[PDB]
Amino acid sequence: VTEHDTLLY
Amino acid sequence: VTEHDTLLY
Amino acid sequence: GSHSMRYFFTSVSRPGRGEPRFIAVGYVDDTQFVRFDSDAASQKMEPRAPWIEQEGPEYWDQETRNMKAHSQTDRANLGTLRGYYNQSEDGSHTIQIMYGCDVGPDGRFLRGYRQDAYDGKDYIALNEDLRSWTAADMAAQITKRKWEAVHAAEQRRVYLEGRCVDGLRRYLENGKETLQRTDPPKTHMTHHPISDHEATLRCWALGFYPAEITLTWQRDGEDQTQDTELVETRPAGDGTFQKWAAVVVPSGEEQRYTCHVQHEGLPKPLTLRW
Amino acid sequence: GSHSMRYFFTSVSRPGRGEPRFIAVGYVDDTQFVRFDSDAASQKMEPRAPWIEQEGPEYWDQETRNMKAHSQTDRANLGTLRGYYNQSEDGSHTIQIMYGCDVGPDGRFLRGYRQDAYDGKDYIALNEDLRSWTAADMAAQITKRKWEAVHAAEQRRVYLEGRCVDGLRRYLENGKETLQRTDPPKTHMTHHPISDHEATLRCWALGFYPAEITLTWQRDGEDQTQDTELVETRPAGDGTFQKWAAVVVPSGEEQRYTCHVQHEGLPKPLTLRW
Amino acid sequence: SVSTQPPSVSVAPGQTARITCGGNNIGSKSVHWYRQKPGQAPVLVVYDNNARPSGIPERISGSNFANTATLTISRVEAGDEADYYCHVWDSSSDHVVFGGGTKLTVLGQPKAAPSVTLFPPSSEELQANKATLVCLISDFYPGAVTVAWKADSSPVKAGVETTTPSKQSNNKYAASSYLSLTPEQWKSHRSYSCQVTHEGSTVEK
Amino acid sequence: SVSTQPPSVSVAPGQTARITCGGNNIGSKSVHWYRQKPGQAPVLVVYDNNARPSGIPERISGSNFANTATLTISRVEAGDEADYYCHVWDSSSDHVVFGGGTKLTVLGQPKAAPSVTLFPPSSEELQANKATLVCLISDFYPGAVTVAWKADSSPVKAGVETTTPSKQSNNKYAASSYLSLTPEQWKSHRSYSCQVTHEGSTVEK
Amino acid sequence: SVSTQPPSVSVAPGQTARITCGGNNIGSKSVHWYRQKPGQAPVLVVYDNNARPSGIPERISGSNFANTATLTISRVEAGDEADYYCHVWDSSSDHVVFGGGTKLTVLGQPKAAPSVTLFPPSSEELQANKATLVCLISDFYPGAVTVAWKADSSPVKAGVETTTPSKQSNNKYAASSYLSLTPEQWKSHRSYSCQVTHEGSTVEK
Amino acid sequence: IQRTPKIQVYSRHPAENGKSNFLNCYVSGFHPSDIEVDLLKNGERIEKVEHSDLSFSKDWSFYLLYYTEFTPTEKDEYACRVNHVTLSQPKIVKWDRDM
Amino acid sequence: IQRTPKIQVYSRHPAENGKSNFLNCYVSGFHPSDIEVDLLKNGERIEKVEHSDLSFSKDWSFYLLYYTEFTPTEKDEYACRVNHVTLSQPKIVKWDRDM
Amino acid sequence: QVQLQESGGGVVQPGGSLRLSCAASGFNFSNYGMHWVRQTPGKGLEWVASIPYDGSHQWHADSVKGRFTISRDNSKNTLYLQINSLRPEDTAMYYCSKARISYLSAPAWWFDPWGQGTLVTVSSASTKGPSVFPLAPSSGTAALGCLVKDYFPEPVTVSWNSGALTSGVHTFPAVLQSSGLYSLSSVVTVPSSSLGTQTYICNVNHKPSNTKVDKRVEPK
Repeated sequence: VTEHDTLLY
Repeated sequence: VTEHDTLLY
Repeated sequence: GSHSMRYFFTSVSRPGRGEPRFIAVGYVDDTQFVRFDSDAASQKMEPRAPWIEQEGPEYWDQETRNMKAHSQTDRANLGTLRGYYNQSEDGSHTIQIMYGCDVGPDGRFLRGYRQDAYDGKDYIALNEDLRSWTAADMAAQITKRKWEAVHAAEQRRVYLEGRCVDGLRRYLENGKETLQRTDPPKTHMTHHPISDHEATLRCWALGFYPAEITLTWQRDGEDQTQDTELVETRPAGDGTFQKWAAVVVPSGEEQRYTCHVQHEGLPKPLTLRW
Repeated sequence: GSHSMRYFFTSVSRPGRGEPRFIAVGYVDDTQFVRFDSDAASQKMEPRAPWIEQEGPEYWDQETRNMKAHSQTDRANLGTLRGYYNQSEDGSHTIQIMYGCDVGPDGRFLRGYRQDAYDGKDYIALNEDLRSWTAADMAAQITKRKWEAVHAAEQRRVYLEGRCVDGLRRYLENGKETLQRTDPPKTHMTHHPISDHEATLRCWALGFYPAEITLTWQRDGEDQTQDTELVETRPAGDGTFQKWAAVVVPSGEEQRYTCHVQHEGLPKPLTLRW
Repeated sequence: SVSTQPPSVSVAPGQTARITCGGNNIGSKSVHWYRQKPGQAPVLVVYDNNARPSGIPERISGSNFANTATLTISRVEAGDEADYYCHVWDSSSDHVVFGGGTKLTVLGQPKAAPSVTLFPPSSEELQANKATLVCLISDFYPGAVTVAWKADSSPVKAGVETTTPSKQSNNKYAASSYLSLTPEQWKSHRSYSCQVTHEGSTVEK
Repeated sequence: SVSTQPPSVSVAPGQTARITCGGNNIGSKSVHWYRQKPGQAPVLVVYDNNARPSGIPERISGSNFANTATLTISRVEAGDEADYYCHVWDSSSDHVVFGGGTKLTVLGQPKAAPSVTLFPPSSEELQANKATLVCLISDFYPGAVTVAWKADSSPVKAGVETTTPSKQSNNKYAASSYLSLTPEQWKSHRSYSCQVTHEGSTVEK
Repeated sequence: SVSTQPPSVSVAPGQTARITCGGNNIGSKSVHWYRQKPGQAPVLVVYDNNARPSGIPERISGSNFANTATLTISRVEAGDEADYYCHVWDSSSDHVVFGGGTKLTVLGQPKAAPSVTLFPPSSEELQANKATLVCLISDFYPGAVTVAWKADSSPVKAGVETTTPSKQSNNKYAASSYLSLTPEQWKSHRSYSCQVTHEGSTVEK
Repeated sequence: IQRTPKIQVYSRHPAENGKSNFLNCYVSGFHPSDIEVDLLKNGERIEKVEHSDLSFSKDWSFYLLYYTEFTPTEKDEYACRVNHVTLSQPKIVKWDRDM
Repeated sequence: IQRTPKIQVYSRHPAENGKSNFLNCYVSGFHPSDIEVDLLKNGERIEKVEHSDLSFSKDWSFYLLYYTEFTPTEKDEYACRVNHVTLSQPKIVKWDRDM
Repeated sequence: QVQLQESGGGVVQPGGSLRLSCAASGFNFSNYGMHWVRQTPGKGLEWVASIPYDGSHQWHADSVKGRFTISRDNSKNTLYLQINSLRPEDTAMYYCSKARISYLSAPAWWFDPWGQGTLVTVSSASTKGPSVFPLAPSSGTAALGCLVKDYFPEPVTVSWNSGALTSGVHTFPAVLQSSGLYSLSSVVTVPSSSLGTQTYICNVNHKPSNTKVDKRVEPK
């Protein structure tokens, strides 16, 4: 199961 | 009357 | 019927220069009333209608800031998109936003709008709901979910259904003479022989407002979308519009072709014949 | 022993092209089960194991969105890092992310993971604690404190210890036949004479799963890390793996060299001799 | 800190059940769901709005948007009969907030209104300086009833005790409601009535 | 959830009136203002701090900064006499919060302090086992008075009723305030006092 | 708005003292510390979690993380004996929140448990229709005691007064606790008891 | 991506020789915004020429109107020259009395 | 920084002439990701070739597997050609029957 | 495999103090938060208190604040709940549950798994015989019964004609009245006719007080 949302650098 | 503030992409 | 207000913002990045060239124009229905130009020495939102400078300095001052600021954001945005698309600084790219609102015959709210475009292509746009965004390409989604975080969906709705409509209402009443007019088209027909066997029957309609107009050629009462030519409606430069529709005709049959003109400020549809 | 789930994300910025190529691959232990390719015509999370499409369309639908979105960010991130490092748009740069979780024999939570790397070099990564980040270089620090602001520490942990682990558990039971297998290596030895005084004793191990394997040559019962050669484990293309270890031998001493094989599947270690 | 669930939901076997958990901006909170069968501990069935744990079957799905989180059970089995509680964390309260709970009944019988039997205080108890009105509720299905007391068309609050419903022999449910009065209050008013409500309709005596 | 307005503001015609709506961090909330003339519904006059609707004249302007939103009416007309309520939404309260209301008076008269006439309980009423002190307040302008009762230098809570001011014949305002006592309490204390306050000044009896 | 400090902290001279200020997410508030010696005003010694003012020595350092702000004084001198209050601003309360205060004692004596002497109401006081239990607490160090009254193994709320500890001649502390009873209540129960607590240990009579 | 301009040249009023009219050149449907427009009195560049403010249509293609006061004769023939990025050499559209 | 690929050429099962086997070329440990891999039937390009999905190792160096069904003979001798940015000339590693 | 074991509950008296303990196995207890959630019988779940991984702070619901104190012993893998000044309101079952996510500084995410729990019931307990009053029939269907008031503890057992009547027999659950004494009724329907016919004696038996009551019911 892939992560819900992601982080920007 | 133009919009109060604006959105960044 | 209805009425409408639309603002058009364009920012073109000047390679080698900081401040891109910025042009903002405001319309009600089909009457422009405000202008802001980056390259103008004015540096202030100027009037472009007769009925708009009755608004005091409270209005022009806020309107200048409102798009001084709208220009500021586009400066940063032109750079942000330069990263989203892996683009070099030597280019010139355009950002176009258009937002506005539509009122009904009783001042009611009908429809809101906001659409953004990068280099003539759709980028992001606000849906009919006024609750949702639709992103054209990939990049616009990374902007979309950014706006979804800040409830940009809602906050457009509070402009469109709040201050936008109260302006369009206040404008339609302050310039009630200019804006609520209807102007029937002044029509005439033209006959130009091309060969010894064919000609062209051109159907003119000058001096009309609003620009909505319906020209139809008909042979024997049958619609003729074939040998028909229709130029897009042109502004006459004095707030009225012109449009002509022509048809190629075999000689001796002009009394068979009928041009039909439909306009809002026209009581019954027109019929023209040679 | 334990089990593991890993997703591998790679985004390589294509110069002159707005959207970079994106490749996401999902493994359990050493069995791949999902793939997503930007240049694939699917544009949808495809299945790549036999036991995953018993999950309904509600799963594939959300799983696609999940890494469409992960892709969007890398696009935006590829530009952000282009700025952190003073790099031109005509280059090609890679962002590699890997996150996943480890469960124990009783479905327990054991370890979480998330590591990010820019151009094959370490960038930012999540410590064991799951509460701390460690930034490799300068640039990663300006990102590190940005994530510390939003409690990215916590929310990674809530994926790793929640849906990640609940996924790995549900996969290990749905594909209980495939995933809990073990396959002892099918072994054999090779003799290639090289000189009139030396040869090469090669020690093969085909058809085994998982990929963990230990080949060691020994002279007279003494470890031989000297004239030993060990190729990295190769996949046979059918979910099983191969690995061989060779050694240079003085002629007439093959009965002195002993090859020892350790695998998870095998009850006790192997020994091969000529 | 206010999250409200319906008290009971009845659904036909194999249908789709739907339990709501309404709350002011509950969509911006992380809602969880626990299933508790009688006598055993609560079991996590849905966490963070929509995620299912490993053991939970895919029939059970979560949802949470706007001002209502929703637990949905597709293809209801008989073994889905239990109480269901939602779970949020009120950031601005330092309180984890459970919902009221929903008693899901998957009916095997048809639905029967309750038999209400009201007894006046006995003379033996009257001469014992007490008064107790015995309202007996039996032969209803599903097992969810509410009792209100009226002393001359006026509500009665304290002095009322009521049992928790329990299964009868014929698997209908039954419960009792007692009203402790002084012998004066039984004589003060001209009539007493026990009002039992079951599936929207009320039965009175 | 507490947003407070002044009770009344008096201004000369054509001057500039100014109504405040003070509140903790109301500068960060979206303030609205409604104008309610007697007998009619509220009418929106300023929304979102400073915006004017279509029909609202440019004389009416809004303001909201720091801890005080301010409604400003330039060139006050006689028709601007009404009640004004401010409107916020307390995000952390689930409550729309109206202000106390301000009666803007655009004075045509000068300002007159109130005439207070206080009556003790009549002998006929005393033999009916009741006591009522009648305080009559008349001939003040603007129409804003506050009544306090003092029984032997001590404030009086219950037993106090007070009318809403209304226009007299001469367009000044008048109202009445009654203090119901038991005949015992009227004899308990040595003196009773009716305190009427009007525009900072107080008149007593 | 709930931030809790220990009541007193005792530390050996030259050692390191440590005062905590626990609170729900007090680590996300900006904690300050004021030191108040008897009879004078508070003096800021640590503000914004860790910063020291100009005059404050580097021995005193602050700390604030998660749910516990901590004031730490290394190499304690005798002049560090004072009360210490932590200071936050509850954003979601519109209230500045001081801690309970901690009496830091740098002991010169050893520690002595209190001597409790309890007197029943004298016949002279009982014959005045009053009853007062006099609990006298003396010869303890550091100066921190808490008193509980038990009327027949049952807690006693009202009628209890207790002094603030004060230095004796020998620099130990002392305080007194009175229980006002009616002569009926004094005879109603069979025994009354004074419970004094000092340093975890309790002494009773 | 780029779009090439549509050009219409016309008079504001039905043209009559010797009566003051206005010469309009209306360029539309073009992209990007950088455009060059001149009006021509017998191959000569007309100086007293203004234009509208840059607005755009539904497909985001811009449109401008360049206008000049002019008194037409029968031999005087006017035209409009438009250079663009989509134009290698400037197009010229001469004013017809009935187009 | 760049890393150059390690290349192994092998069959899926121990090869026996005339029975359908599968030819694997497994390139690993390279960086960046742009890599070209072909299988060679006597220097000729085998067309029906698929590959694995781009995954990477602990040190972020990528690895790929290209495979095709093939029936080995004794005269047919195969090899794998790999061009890379770290490779000035495309490497070829020939398939050995016992490596 | 994660296991939670509550204990220490039982029957207490008001004012007293009580200590609950939860024995944990199947995870590094030193890294997770723990929670107490109580449930009054026949009612919903209610959050009590919770404590982070180290015991730094202590989260309290307001209804039990000041009276309860929750602690943990990481060297013993045990969660404790201290109840001071017990009240009738604390009568409930007390579940112990483990915050799923690690190192949480506050109890915000979901609690899984839950222990089977312990039961805390407080009362002014003392055994009592039940007073039995006849629920006489009204002067179709006819019903009558017995009212078994104010006994303690559970249970009473009612039979009719020494168990010789089963048709129409129906016993109801006992209420726990606000006094701490239970109260149960038990009736039997018979044909509207034939009320005159037979003796009607309910035989209540309360073993806790060793009381037996046989009461005959008759109309009017």
